[PDB]
Amino acid sequence: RFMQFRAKDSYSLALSKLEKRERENGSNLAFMFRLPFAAGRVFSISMLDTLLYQSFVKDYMITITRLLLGLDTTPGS
Amino acid sequence: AAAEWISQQRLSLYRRSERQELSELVKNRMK
Repeated sequence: RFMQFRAKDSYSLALSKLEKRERENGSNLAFMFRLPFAAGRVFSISMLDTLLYQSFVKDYMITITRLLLGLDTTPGS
Repeated sequence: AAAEWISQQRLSLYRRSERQELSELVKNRMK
């Protein structure tokens, strides 16, 4: 929320209420509606932790991510 | 027709093993 902070901005200040409500409903994606994250200005490395934990249920998830990032190059991909 | 040679090298570097990776790393450092 502190990436591009406009303190005199009612819209970005109202996003705090929205994210608190999502955090109330037990959403793991509560930072989602922050404007910098939504625009791609910030990401956190804790997401890769979620990618690893997801791999306990989705063994393909790591491979898919690297294919999108180009980290692993399979001919024909 | 250079793309054919590029594809030939692409499959070769994809099929190459970790022992080849370690060997070339040493040889690159040596030369």
